[PDB]
Amino acid sequence: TGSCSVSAVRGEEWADRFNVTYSVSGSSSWVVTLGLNGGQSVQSSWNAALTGSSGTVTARPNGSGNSFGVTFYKNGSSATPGATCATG
Repeated sequence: TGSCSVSAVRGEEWADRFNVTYSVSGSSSWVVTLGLNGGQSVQSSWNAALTGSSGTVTARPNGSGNSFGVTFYKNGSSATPGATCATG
């Protein structure tokens, strides 16, 4: 019983790539696992550090930001990724 608190909402997108915004309540304990759709990749991010660039990208603590933005390449990907934060 100690999962992280976060939610994935559509974020700022553009055309060939889109950026989603994830809000968090803890942050200091970043350990979410991003589950892309085996195709997109993190092109950039801010308000937090990421670990990986295709498959499982976990967030990391680097200051004090619970909300971080992440870009995702489409190149044929129309599904939005989501941040995981549960124990199971």
